[PDB]
Amino acid sequence: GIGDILKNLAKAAGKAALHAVGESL
Repeated sequence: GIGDILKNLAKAAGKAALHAVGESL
């Protein structure tokens, strides 16, 4: 479903953002 995909993308984006922050150190 389109809605399901959108929700998944949002969650995936958050995890990716966090990983970048850690690697920043």
